[PDB]
Order: sequence, then structure tokens, then C-alpha cells
Amino acid sequence: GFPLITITVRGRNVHMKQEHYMYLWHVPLTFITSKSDMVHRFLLKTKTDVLILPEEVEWIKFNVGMNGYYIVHYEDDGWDSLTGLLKGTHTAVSSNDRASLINNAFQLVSIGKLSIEKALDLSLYLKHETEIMPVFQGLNELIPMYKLMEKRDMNEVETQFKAFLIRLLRDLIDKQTWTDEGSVSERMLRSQLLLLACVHNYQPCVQRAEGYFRKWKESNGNLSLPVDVTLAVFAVGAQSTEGWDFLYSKYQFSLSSTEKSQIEFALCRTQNKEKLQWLLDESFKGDKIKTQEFPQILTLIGRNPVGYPLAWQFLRKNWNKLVQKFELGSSSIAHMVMGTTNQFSTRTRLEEVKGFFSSLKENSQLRCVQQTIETIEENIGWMDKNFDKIRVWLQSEKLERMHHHHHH
Repeated sequence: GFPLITITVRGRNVHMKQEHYMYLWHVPLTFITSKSDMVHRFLLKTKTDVLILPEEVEWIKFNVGMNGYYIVHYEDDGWDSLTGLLKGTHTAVSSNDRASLINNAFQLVSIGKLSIEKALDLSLYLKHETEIMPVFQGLNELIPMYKLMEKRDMNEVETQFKAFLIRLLRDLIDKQTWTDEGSVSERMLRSQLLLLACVHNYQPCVQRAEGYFRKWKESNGNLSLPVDVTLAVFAVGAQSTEGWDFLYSKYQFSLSSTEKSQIEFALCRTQNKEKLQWLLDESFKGDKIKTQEFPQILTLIGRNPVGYPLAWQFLRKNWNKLVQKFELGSSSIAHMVMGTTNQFSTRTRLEEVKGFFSSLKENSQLRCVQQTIETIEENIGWMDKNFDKIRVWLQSEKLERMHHHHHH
């Protein structure tokens, strides 16, 4: 793994600890503070050391001058100080600094040094966030949590989780234009935001999506849709049979591969089980859809909240043919093993997976089988510890917005 730096503030005394998480080096640290101007530097040569600030401070923010991944942990007191800072003047640290805070808080939950409650409390600052990185870093931590819940019996918490997500980003979603203007960033922010809104059934997005789809479809796809809006439009269009079939017709006749890829995604997101089975059957066959696309499709259906048992079944039933087609040690096979199983989080699923792959003999030894089993094992541990916590944190924050003592 990687360097983990623990920062502890004791009045004007800053204590710094280094460890390699998962022995010692000269850690080049930088930091600013609520009093600071510029960036201060400190070379940490020992296990722990202390520097002295000229004045007590309200928050401190460290970086490590290195390429690659590391974590800075500030402990309960320091994580609250940074939380208050992000909720008060988030721009006091840079766009990349805020993505780091988000990433590190949540990874510190998997590690067990920060509670999920504190990390979720940090995530609430996002309601003021506007920059792509912290936003996408937010999505990168939070989505995996409900992907896990989608494969269990947790409909009530999952929907409360998803509405929490949409609430964080709702103002930013309402600000987007349904156009192609802006920088590379703004177009990508737009495009992924509108999609996310529609996947979670945020009505103003969904209904504007349905209107664009209808207009596109009535034109025989002759009207040009803005490109940044098309995944969202396609994804809602594909929710009905008429629109799915229409979209499937166009996939056939299209000579634009970014269209074909957009449509491919939209077709895989339907709730209709017979369509999902068809996509798998036809892509596997290789004539209506290229078999080249099959590992991608299997994976996308593996992630559909309703297609996930079809994907793991299909992989198990057709294994000998999938191997003939793609080859045992291929990246295609590893991608497929991982995308149909790495979001399971129960012992039963784990025994299923171990059962199936240990029953293959010299067809069992693949490293992707060990790596999915590891991740499932982490999933089990993370969900058993955190699900009840998240459940109570969500109901308790929905209650507090209705009434809280600050309302007096």
C-alpha cells in the first residue's frame, strides 16, 4: 500500500506521525493553516516529530510532496475542524485539496480510523460545491456504497441513500444547461450530472429527458441532440419498450461509435429482464452485437440493480464457451469475473463464488478470482460494520431537517 500521515494539533504544537499502511522515510510535508499565508514545509525524518506554530490556529491542512497515493489523517478533532471549514468557506483550500479530503475521509472509514458518521458529515459540504473534482471524488466514494445495497435486501436505506446523494447535488444539477457549451470540464460535469439525476429519477431531469427523447424519436433520430445531454436522454428513453426498441433499431444503422457506445449503455439500463437476457444472448452470439462488446455488456448488466443475477448466472452457465472465445488468462475474462461478483457483500455470495471457481480445476488459479474474493471479503466487513450506522445517520438527518433545536 501507501504512506499514512497522522496530524495531531495540541495548541501551537503540531505532532506528525508517519507509517506505511498495509518502515521510515524522509517525508516532505507541506501545510497551510487558518492563520497562514503561504505554504510551509517540514521534512519529517523520524517516526514522529513536532513543529511549533507562531499562534494557535482553527484548522491545519497538510500535503505530502510526492507522486502517487497517500492519506493524511487528522483524527476526530482535526476532521471536525476541516469539516467546519468546508461548510463555512470551502474555497479556502483548493479544488484538488477538497477532492483529497473527501477521498481520504472515506478511505479512513474502510481502514477504521474515522467513523462513517464523520465522513458522511463531511460529505454534506458538497451542497455548496461547484468544481468537477471534489464532485467526482464525492461520486467515487458514495456510489459504491449503494451498489452494495442494491444486491441486498435494503430497499429502504438504499432509496434514502440515493435521495441523500441527489440532495447534495441538486442545486448544481438545476444550474446545468441542456447544451454543449463550456470547457471540457463543464461539459463533462454537465453530462455526468444530468445522467446521474435521471438514473435516480429526479423528476425535472427525467421529464426534460423524456421530452428530448420523444422529439428525437418522432424525428426518426434526424434532429441533433446536444452531445452532453445524450446519455441522459438515451438512458430515460430506454426505460420503455417502444424507446428501447427504437434505440436498438438505431444502434443497428449507426456509423458513429460514440453513439453506439451511448446507446449500448442505455439499453443495458432497462428494468426489463427479457431485454437484458436478449442483450446477453445476442452479444454472446456475435452477429446482432459484436462479441467484442460482450464483456462490457455483461459487466453493465452485472451492475443493473435488476440484471445483476442474470449476469452472474450467464457467466456461470456459459463459462466453457466464454473461455473458448476470450481465453482463460485474458483481460476480458478477468473483467467479467470481477464485474459480475465484486459488489457482493454476504458470506453466502462469497461461498457461491468460491464454490463456482474452485469447481473449475485447471480452467480456479486465476488471480482475478483471488482479487474478487478479497474485495467481497472487504465488502462483507464494511457492510456488517457500517450498514446499521448509515441507516441510523440517514434517518436521523432526515428528521433534523424537519425539526432541530436550532429551529427554536
